[PDB]
Amino acid sequence: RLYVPGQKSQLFYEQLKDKADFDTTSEAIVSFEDILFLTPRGRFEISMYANNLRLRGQSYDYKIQNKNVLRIFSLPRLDDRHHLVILQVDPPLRQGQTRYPFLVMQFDRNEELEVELNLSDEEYKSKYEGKLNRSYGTDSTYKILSHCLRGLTERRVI
DNA sequence: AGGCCGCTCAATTGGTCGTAGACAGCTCTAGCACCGCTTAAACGCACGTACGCGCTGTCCCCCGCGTTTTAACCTTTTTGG
Repeated sequence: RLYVPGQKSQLFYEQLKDKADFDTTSEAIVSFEDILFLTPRGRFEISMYANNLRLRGQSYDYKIQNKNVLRIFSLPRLDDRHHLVILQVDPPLRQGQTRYPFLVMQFDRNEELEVELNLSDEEYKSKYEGKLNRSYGTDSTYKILSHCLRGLTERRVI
């Protein structure tokens, strides 16, 4: 871990990415924008891939491997206005010195989202048939997210 | 001693008066009620350190438990032929 002061670390990261020749033209299977987390609290974009989950935030990007997701909880809040989706991750996520073994996402129950998966028809049939839907209709965001997480991590939703 | 009459003073009976307060009716203030707009305050959160607390150490003055100090009682024997 490097600390690069000044307004400079983002340009250094871009230049390191170009020179290290990291895998390019990455095709997220599905993205979810503006998800309000509670632990830690932040508006993260969730991009899902075949082997890994990415959390993009204003100050912190996290890459979680699908194997490191131990458990998925889908729990209604007692306010009857919100729904919690909770990920247990091992090893626990780090933000400086603090660790987050649980990621707590908070959805509105009335929030509906329509999402098409970015998959070829051959790859869908061979790998994801009966695990994921090709298109999700206008259903509650937390249900679509919980099903996508179940299909990609092969973990049971509690 | 024991029981009964007289009395005295304080609670209660009897009767008398004046007003305090109940009742009604009226006014109108202010208390509730809502609505819109502003923004400082609250809040959620992150981060770090200082302070509260558990642990170690030292001292007091009680004590258990022991080794040691010193005294008194018992025992044994007093040449050979």
